[PDB]
Amino acid sequence: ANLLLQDPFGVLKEYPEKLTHTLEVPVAAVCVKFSPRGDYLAVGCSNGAIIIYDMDSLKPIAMLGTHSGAHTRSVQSVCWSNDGRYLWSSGRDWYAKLWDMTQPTKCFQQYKFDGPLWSCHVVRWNVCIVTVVEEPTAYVLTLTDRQNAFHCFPLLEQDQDISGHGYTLVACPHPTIESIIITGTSKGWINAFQLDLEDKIRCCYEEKIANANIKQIIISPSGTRIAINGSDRTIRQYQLIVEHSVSIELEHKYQDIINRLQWNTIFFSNHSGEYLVASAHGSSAHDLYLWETSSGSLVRVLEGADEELLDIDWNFYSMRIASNGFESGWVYMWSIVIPPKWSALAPDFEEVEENIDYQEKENEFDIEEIAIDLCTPEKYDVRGNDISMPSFVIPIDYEGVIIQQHWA
Amino acid sequence: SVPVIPYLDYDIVDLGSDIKKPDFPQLSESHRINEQQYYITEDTPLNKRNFMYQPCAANLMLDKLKYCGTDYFDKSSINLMDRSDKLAFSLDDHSVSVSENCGWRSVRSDVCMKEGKIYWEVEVKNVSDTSHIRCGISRREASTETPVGCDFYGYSIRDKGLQVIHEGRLHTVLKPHEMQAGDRIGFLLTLPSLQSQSEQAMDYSLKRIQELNNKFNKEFYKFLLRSCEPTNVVRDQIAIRYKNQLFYESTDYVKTTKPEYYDNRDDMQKFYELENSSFEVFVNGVSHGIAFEGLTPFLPPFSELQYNEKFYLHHEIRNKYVNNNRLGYYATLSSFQGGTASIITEAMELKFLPKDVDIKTLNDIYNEQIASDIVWDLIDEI
Repeated sequence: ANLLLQDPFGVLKEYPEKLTHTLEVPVAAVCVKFSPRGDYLAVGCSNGAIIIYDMDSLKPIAMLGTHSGAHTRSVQSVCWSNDGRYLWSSGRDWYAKLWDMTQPTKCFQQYKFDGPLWSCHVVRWNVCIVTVVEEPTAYVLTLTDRQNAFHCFPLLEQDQDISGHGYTLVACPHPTIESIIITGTSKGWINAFQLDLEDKIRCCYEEKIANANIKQIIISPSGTRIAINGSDRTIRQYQLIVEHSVSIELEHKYQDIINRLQWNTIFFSNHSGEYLVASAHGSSAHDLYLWETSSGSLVRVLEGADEELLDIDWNFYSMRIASNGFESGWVYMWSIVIPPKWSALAPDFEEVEENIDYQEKENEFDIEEIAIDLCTPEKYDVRGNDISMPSFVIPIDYEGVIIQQHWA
Repeated sequence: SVPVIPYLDYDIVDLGSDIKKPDFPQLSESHRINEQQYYITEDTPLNKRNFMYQPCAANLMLDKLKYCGTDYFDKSSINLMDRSDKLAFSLDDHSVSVSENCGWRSVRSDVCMKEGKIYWEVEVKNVSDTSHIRCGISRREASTETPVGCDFYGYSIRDKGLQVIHEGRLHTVLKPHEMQAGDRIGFLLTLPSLQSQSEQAMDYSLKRIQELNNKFNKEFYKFLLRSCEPTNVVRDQIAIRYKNQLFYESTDYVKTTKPEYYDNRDDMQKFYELENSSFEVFVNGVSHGIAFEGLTPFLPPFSELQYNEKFYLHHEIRNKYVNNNRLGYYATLSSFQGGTASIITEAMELKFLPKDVDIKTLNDIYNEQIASDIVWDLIDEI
């Protein structure tokens, strides 16, 4: 990342404000997930496609669902790996396909489910927690040394009941521990699940906060903040104390006092989650929201769209917000603009915003061997990211690129 | 086309009315340097658009002129017309001082230096590491807001090292000795006679007419250098009221180029220099050598007045290169962000006087400035 080393005077924002692209995808979508860098956008399409977009020219590079394992019904959620090498894709065709972009059209291993799905979440790049509909445990499916033995590990102790709590509908893994899995029931209660990666699990944390269908549980990437989106009109951000041993406490409540809308998806900021977004549900709510997660106030509104926005994604490198406007189907996208600079025309210009009163000096009437290193890559960008991991570049299709003038 | 302007209520003054005849440049608090309070001039007009301003008195004795020349101050000192707006002075030491964030300005002193040996000393009251002072010489042609040493209408002295200034250059031709908090500068200024200037005046008169002159019509510009007489004056100095009080719209010269007359012997451009000029400083009364033998001979043909090229050529009409009682080099003093220096007039305040025979202060020539300016306009009364 060297464009942000040259773009500003040194001030770069912490949320995008304007919206500069729009992916003209006429068949609608359900989920939009970026890569672990800003390059590739996986689009969970409505009919059963996945139209993966290169985020430099707004025209695709592949389609997962050509050779083997195409989704017949809709595709619900998707995640990516640590490096961006694989794809774990949950759909409504009763199928969870682990794809790999080494063979960028063929699946590797599937599972015929007992019914449809809601979501998926990966802990390692192979193991993936899925939300089987109408199931009070989470059959997390792991790709083992053999691919075939998808061990349907029931995410529940053998004695523990969530009778009166419904089914488990959300499971999101912890960032910093990588072994305690927070799940939320269909009626109120929140469990924790310490997977041993053997198969002993401990129900360390159980509770009930409020009786609702928990649509979504997110954790901040510093492992501090955890936000809960119920089926009623509230967002409860909580603080996470995991040394295992877990207890949460109420930080803030975010509601829409005017229209009383439901919040579809919520997402946090990059470092410690200093900003919470949401997308409302009802019509005439045309805009993503922001909130300062400490003070609680509505601080900014991403007023760019014309429709209701369903899903969301915030990659932290390109600082974009991708979101499918659910009515038309098009992927709205926000980006931090950089205005141009004439200061780089000659090596000394200056763009001062005011008529400066320069003092009059005397001069107006008068008439190496530093250390040089060439070997190391960069270590930290201007954003302060995990950079110096050269990512899995998705190779373009060098099996049939010669064909692509003739007939797709 | 216009008539002369009559007298007003402050013009005809009673016996016991000791009011002063032009209105005083009134004092107002600017800054506090050298532990003194320096003061500005508020409502007076200042020299702009290549013009100047001068006090007049409502003289009653003449018919054609109802106004003739006069001055404010009894002895010489800084003239109030060449002044900035953020420049301050005092009645204690008469030092010029711009403000603490103000820039490079300058003020001339009104002595009109044409011929003879004239000498005056310049007090260097204060200098800092951030403050600079350029005391020197400049003409009536050169203006006040630029620090002098910008052109050949004036030469000044650098603050540290005394690098003698000419067209922005810094020549170290004298003995270098820097100013301090108790220093003084004495300009031993040898000018040759007015007869010596008058024969250089015909030298530019006779060599601009027809030697190199073969524009479309240049005989009418030849005619103004034909009738280019060595002392003779075509003055347009009229009286105007301004900020309820009486002043002058006196004409001022416009900026010109280098006079390079081709002597056939030198096989190159030859320059007009005076008859053995001498530019010596007295830093605490020691001889420092001679910087400038090349002060210019200037009076009719080297400075061009405010003259009209299109209104006036169709026709009575004045001449381009003439004289007046205001032409000469002037006692100049510049300041930079508050570099305080004073001009010193009379021999009782002179501390380091040379043994000379022709030591002439300002006030000999300043009294001659009072006595000639009336009788230069007593030929105007006919």
